[PDB]
Amino acid sequence: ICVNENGGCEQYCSDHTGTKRSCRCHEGYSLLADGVSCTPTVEYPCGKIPILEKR
Amino acid sequence: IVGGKVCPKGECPWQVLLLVNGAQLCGGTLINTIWVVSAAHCFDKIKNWRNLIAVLGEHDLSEHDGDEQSRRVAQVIIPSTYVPGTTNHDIALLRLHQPVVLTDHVVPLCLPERTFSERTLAFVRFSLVSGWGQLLDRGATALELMVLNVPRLMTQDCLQQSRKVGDSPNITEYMFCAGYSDGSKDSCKGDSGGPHATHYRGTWYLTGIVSWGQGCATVGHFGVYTRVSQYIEWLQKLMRSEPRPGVLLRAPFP
Ligand SMILES: *C[C@@](*)(O)[C@H](CCCNC(=N)N)NC(=O)CNC(=O)[C@H](CCC(=O)O)NS(=O)(=O)c1cccc2c(N(C)C)cccc12
Ligand SMILES: [Ca+2]
Repeated sequence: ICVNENGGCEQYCSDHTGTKRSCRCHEGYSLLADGVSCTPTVEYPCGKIPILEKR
Repeated sequence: IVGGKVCPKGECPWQVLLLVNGAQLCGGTLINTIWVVSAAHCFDKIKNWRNLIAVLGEHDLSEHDGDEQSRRVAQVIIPSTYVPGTTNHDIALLRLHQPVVLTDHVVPLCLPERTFSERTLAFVRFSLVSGWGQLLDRGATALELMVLNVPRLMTQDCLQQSRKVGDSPNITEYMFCAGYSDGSKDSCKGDSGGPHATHYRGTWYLTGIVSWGQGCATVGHFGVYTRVSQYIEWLQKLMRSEPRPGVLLRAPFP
């Protein structure tokens, strides 16, 4: 299911036996309780532009 | 960068500038506080490995504003499959002697997982390429970091859409084309090692490395980039290894 639309994951997706999918996040992020969204756990997470984020 | 625009200061925070004896060599991409991804062919002619410097937070080459951070390159790792003088497997992983300090102007680009990059990122049409390389084919380099948005093509569609020349390097699975064939926009000499960054749901990822092309923005041709997804595992494995004596290190690939 990861193959189809990133399995709904905001970042990384891992397939499991059956219709079980697990979303994961890059270092410096935590997976939200919705199981798909990633939120920064540090001041400067990768791939984010500060001057724009703060705007 | 040809036919692009100035990257507003701070909007290309992962962009790296590589210097050799103080002179402009190439660009690179920061992926964490001590690792930089660049292009292997940037080191073909280097003889004095101790004079290789990496500059983060750089924007305007004519002025020091305090956001710049310089680090000596402690190690340059290149895949064993890379052959000097050619363009296949054009990637290099660099270890800084000391970590850079993340700030508003110094931020790493996310190195994506292979699966994510192949079945998701690879399909995002447009991506940003940047550098202080030549503004024109056989032209002068830029004083301010330039950025350009370019569309990615299927190698197949790249092949039968480009003016077939001769002895022109083959487009392999370790590459991909991006840009325009109307001779208006493209990356250029000096931009090599620079990032081809792709956006996906609010975050940017490294999908390419400025690698090569026939001239710059040559009508009927596209810029060619190193397909990073093919090196994710190779990179992750090296970042987990202890440093070794000697700057240049050829590592087995796969
Ligand atoms: C490391 C870099 O800075 C640089 C980036 C160039 C990106 N170009 C574009 N986005 N269009 N990489 C290189 O310099 C790698 N080599 C080339 O791009 C090379 C140009 C040589 C030069 O003029 O200095 N082109 S190529 O690899 O397509 C190439 C290779 C071999 C022969 C070529 C010929 N021969 C037949 C004269 C013609 C055209 C290109 C050739
Ligand atoms: Ca400066």
